Amino acid sequence: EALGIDDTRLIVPVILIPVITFILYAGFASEQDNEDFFDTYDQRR
Amino acid sequence: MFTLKIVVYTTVTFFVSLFTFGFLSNDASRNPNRK
Amino acid sequence: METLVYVFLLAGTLGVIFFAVFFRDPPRIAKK
Amino acid sequence: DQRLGANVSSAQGPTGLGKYLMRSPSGEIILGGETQRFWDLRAPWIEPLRGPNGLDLNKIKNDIQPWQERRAAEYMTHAPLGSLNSVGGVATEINSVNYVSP
Amino acid sequence: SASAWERFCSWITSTDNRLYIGWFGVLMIPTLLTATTVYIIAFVAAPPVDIDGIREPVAGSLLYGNNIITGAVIPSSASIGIHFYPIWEAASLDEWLYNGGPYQLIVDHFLLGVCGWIGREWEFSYRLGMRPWISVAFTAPVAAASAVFLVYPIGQGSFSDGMPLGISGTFNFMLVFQAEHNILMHPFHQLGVAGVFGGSLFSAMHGSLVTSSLIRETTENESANYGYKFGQEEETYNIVAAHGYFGRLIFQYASFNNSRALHFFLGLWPVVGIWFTALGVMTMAFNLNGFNFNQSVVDSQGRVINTWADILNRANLGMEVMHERNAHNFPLDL
Amino acid sequence: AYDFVSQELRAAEDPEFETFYTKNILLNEGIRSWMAAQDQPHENFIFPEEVLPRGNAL
Amino acid sequence: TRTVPLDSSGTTVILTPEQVKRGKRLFNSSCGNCHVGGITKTNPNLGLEPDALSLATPARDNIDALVDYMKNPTTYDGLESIAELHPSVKSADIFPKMRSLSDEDLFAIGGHILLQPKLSSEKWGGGKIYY
Amino acid sequence: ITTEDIRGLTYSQVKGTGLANRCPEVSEQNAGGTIKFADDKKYKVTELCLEPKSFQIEEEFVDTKLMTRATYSLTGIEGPIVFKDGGLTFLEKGGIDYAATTVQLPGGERVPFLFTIKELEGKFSSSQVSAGTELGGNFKTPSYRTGDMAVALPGLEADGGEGQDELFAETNKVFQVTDGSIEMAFNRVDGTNGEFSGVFVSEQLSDTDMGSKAPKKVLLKGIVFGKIEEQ
Amino acid sequence: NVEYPNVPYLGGSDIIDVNNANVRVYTRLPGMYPAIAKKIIKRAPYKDINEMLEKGDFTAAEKDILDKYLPNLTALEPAPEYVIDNINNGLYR
Amino acid sequence: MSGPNPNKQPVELNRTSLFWGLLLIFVLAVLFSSYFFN
Amino acid sequence: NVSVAAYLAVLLGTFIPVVFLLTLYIQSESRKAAET
Amino acid sequence: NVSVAAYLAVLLGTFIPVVFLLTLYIQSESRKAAET
Amino acid sequence: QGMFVMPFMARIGVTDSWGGWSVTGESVANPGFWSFEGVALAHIGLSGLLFLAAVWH
Ligand code: CLA
Ligand code: CLA
Ligand SMILES: CCCCCCCCCCCCCCCC(=O)OC[C@H](CO[C@@H]1O[C@H](CS(=O)(=O)O)[C@@H](O)[C@H](O)[C@H]1O)OC(=O)CCCCCCCCCCCCCCC
Ligand code: OEX
Ligand SMILES: [Cl-]
Repeated sequence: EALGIDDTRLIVPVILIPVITFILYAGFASEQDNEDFFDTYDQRR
Repeated sequence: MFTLKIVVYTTVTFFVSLFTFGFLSNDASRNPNRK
Repeated sequence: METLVYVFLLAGTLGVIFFAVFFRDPPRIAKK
Repeated sequence: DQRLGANVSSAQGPTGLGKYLMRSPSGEIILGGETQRFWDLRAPWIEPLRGPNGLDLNKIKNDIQPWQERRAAEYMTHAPLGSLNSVGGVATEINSVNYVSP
Repeated sequence: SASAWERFCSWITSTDNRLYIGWFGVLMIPTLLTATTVYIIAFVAAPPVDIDGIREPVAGSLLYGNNIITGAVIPSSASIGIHFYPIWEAASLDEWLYNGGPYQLIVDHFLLGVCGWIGREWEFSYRLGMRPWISVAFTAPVAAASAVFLVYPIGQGSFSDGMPLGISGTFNFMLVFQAEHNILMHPFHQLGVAGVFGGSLFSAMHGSLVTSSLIRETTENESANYGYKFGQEEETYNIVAAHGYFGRLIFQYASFNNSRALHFFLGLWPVVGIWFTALGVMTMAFNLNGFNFNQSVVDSQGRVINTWADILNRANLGMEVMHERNAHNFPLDL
Repeated sequence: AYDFVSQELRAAEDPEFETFYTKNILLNEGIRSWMAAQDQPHENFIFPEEVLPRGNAL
Repeated sequence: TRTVPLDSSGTTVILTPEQVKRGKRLFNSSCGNCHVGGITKTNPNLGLEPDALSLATPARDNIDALVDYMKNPTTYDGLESIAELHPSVKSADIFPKMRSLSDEDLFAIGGHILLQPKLSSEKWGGGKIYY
Repeated sequence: ITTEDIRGLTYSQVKGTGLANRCPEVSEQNAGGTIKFADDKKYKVTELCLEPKSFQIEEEFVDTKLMTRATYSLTGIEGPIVFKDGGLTFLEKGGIDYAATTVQLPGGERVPFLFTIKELEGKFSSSQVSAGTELGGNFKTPSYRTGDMAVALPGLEADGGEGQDELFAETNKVFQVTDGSIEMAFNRVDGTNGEFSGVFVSEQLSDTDMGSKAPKKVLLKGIVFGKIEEQ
Repeated sequence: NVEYPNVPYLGGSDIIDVNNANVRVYTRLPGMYPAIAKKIIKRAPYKDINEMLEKGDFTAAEKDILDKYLPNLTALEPAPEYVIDNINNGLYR
Repeated sequence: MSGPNPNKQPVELNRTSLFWGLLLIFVLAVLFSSYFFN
Repeated sequence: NVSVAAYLAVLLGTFIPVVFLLTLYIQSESRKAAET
Repeated sequence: NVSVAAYLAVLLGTFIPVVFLLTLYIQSESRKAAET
Repeated sequence: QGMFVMPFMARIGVTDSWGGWSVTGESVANPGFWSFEGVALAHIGLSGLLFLAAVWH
């Protein structure tokens, strides 16, 4: 049983919720600069 | 018991998704020495 | 009936913790 | 006990449960006693003697190969219980057995 | 101007919240609240649990005849073992209560919550611009809680062997652990005892040395604590005076001249001690027991001359033959 | 603080009533009975195998 | 002591200390896992206490009977052999640890088994009670 | 979920599924047969399985909820079927013939009971096994637990002449062997093999706490299966 | 139970009572274990000694072994608390 | 905002009121103790 | 004889308002003393 | 079972020092308030 | 038995309990959330929420 899933209705939230969170995160990331930097971390937000 | 299981799966997925996509959101920049 | 006393004491301890956290004396720097 | 005259499937334990063979929480025939927590064990010396309902009593009384007897007799003594000074057995044993499992 | 997710991340990682949430707190707060809720309601009103799996339930809640001391959330059934036992894996809710499912729920949520607490301590160390090794210090009690709640059940193959969520249950766990593993003779537990005793010794020593050499800043009619103002620049006590007193107490380099090295030692001794005792419990989960010195002294003929280890062995045998009544049908305890 | 009296009364009146405290009491009995013979040799405690408390004995 | 019975008639043999030490070592190496303390971890109804060895057919309270049991083990009644289940030089292919034991090794093991009932009495075969 | 369905599956896909304690019944494609008995060949009953459903306890008869998980079915019960007093009686001698299970009355209380048909001397109607024959008899239910002090109160055993006599029945753990009656009917009988299938109705007593609590009667109505072959 | 008068013969004395004792008590008598005692325990309930000598399937050599131990052997009323534990009885040392 | 509430007023209780309250409570306890106990 | 838990009623109903009055009086007296 | 008059012990020993601390705190706060 | 708020809970619908019984004497296999215990816990949670709201206001 993959991920403890025995009913196919359980897959709907497990896949769906990360999609919506990724949509919000993708709006955030599209707001960003997104070019390479030479440093230990990116100070641009 | 299935309704409780799907509610718990939804809640765990929601909070783990928030955790995962929050630490992907340039968490290293969120420090007082930035800029 | 002592279960009620135990619950009352535990709830009072938790209320003391709650008030000590959220209604604490706010720390401020003095002008010394 | 099956070979030396003792009906293992009807022997009631001290608490009314199975002393030798009992019923698993999923409904299979498993070994009784305190080893009921280890009913998920798969071993090459016991799988030929295991049906879809757990341990098959007929295959237990009929289909035992001697090498399985040797394996089970060997494994029951060198249990993974030892000490830091390499003393075998439980912590309440005397200093005569020198074994800690790899 | 910013995106909604950016504002959400700014609120989550905000230093203006009364209690810092952070991303580790996103995982920590609901897990800890779930564990706290289930623990409170199961400690007050939960039916007895068949911990040994032999259909002889043990009462642990206040409504079933327990006080604060004897009350506990009983570990799960030995029939369950270390099988995953949520509510939905039971036929009914009362079957879940009978087999000790609440113990698994509380333990899993509590371990996730304390991992989140470690991460959250790191996170608010990072947001404040301070050094992030308080979480390393907190890993030691987390290691001990994990050893007694998850690793020992993993080693012994049953969640019934984890430490009960109570006081008398904790004492029972200690006694059975001593009977079956002889933890007192285990050098890692001895290192842990040295860690806690030394931590108490060093806490009292540092507190007494600081309180002894406080710089006079108050009058006789007020507490000496008001001589220190929150946020002052100068030091509130004479470090040289305490160093001189402690150097003349034992010998002149038994003290730490450096306050930073002294505080590193303070944070190092008990953390390492608890790490070692937690790892000792983790190793005894897989039956790597403590030192066995039974019958180590014999006479010229070979008669056993007892030692203190043999009297300790007698006590361990007394605890061994009485623990888990009617759950042993075989001579050895393998 | 060896015992809670009400717990012992309820365990005596109800054989099915059991807490971890009662198990601790039984473990203490085991310690005493299996330890006193060699721990206090001046008393010359001779305990037969039938008076020694055992988990399988009951 | 170092004096154990040899024959069933009543003949006794005086054991050398080297024999006693070697028998103790071989008994702790080859028999300890099932005969720690003079008991049997796999069949607790029988043990290595002198009363169990003497009240048997044949009686195993001498050197030669113990050596014969290590060569041809039988049941407690004696009619049925247990060479498949019990280690023996007949079944050295079944139990690989027996292939190094010679007749002097069995002599030393039997001497150690007979010597222990006279050594810290009531502890040999008494189980965990006499610890 | 017949015997062919039992033998077709391996243990890898039955573990953790609950399909093992199902009391496999015969199908209608193999039913409609009969089993006869000769006057010279000895016969025995093997693989007698019983799966109880709808546990009811009188305390009127109120339905209960099961506390244990899948440890309530009996399987593999063997015993000789022996001619006695005109008919032929089934003597129970082996197999998993006991199940220590706990059920909860709808008031919060738990009543453990031992579902058993031990020492059964049941005889069944007619001299053949077909669709309609019923097997009934009386079994002997052993106590839930097996085999002098109130060590809690040393001052209770000082009262003089009457010491710890109030707490005597709880101290006196008495092994009590209650009796019960089992009535099973055979709905379908396989003719090729000695297999029969049907339902069973059981009435027995619950735990006595070794003679400390009143035994409540338990009513069990499930399904039954068994094989009749050579002895 | 608290009170049970018929328990010096469960291995506590020389005379051994059948159908109430474990198989471990037949190890005191040579030649009575693990054979013979199995026949006693399997068909447990006996009225007296002669019922054991007749209903048991004892071979002539086993009958001689029985003849060696007449006086330290008896058959009293059966107690179900000890009938259920005549093979294991929980004793292991 | 979160700060000085203008409606903050001090609360007084002089010694006469303290003694009257103590007398009232103790006399009420004396009166009603016989009825609570029975 | 005499019903129990009435000791709790009598003693708590005596103490709590007495506690309230004593606290009020001490608070008022200390405010007056700080006014000086 | 549970001994009576221990309710009185627990509740009074909980209340009285709590009463003392509450009175001290309120007195101190009112003295500070009148110091202003 | 001196029940005071139980009559008012039973007056307008709440008659079952999580213990499996009803005040009419019948047995309830599936009580649902709105039992006596459910109402009591809902009131406790409502009290906590109103307490937090009072603190905020
Ligand atoms: C004077 C004698 C003595 C001393 C000093 C110790 C000392 C110790 N023993 Mg020990 N022991 C002794 C005698 C002694 N023992 C005897 C005689 C026996 C035999 C009966 C034992 C048997 C024994 C066992 C069996 C075990 C110990 C363990 C321990 C260690 C405890 C670790 C601990 O609690 O901190 C670590 C901290 C924690 C466990 C707490 C976790 C905190 C979590 C992360 C957060 C909790 C938050 C909480 C839920 C909410 C707080 C409130 C909220 C409002 C904020 C410690 C070193 C244990 C050990 O080694 O550790 C694994 C252990 O398992 N002992
Ligand atoms: C979501 C809201 C909600 C709900 C559904 C309930 C539900 C319930 N409550 Mg409850 N309660 C609530 C909020 C709620 N409560 C709040 C916020 C409080 C704190 C004040 C309380 C305090 C409370 C107490 C103290 C008690 C209950 C009780 C009950 C139960 C019986 C109800 C009953 O008989 O009422 C009957 C209600 C009335 C007769 C009031 C009628 C309204 C008056 C007559 C209006 C008249 C003035 C009006 C303005 C007229 C002008 C308008 C007109 C022109 C139309 C029931 C389960 C009882 C119980 O069983 O306890 C568990 C009980 O004793 N509740
Ligand atoms: C068998 C050998 C191989 C295995 C053993 C390996 C040895 C381990 C220790 C060596 C590595 C660590 C070096 C010292 C640590 C350090 O941070 O140095 C920095 C300072 C050292 O002196 C400070 O040093 C400073 C100078 S400097 O910057 O460090 O160069 C100086 O400014 C300051 O005044 C001075 O106090 O730290 C300290 O003050 C702590 C010293 C003690 C810490 C190590 C000793 C172990 C203590 C017990 C361990 C806990 C057990 C508890 C169980 C109950
Ligand atoms: O429960 Mn806790 O410790 Ca695991 O081994 Mn077996 O079981 Mn019991 O003994 Mn050892
Ligand atoms: Cl066992």
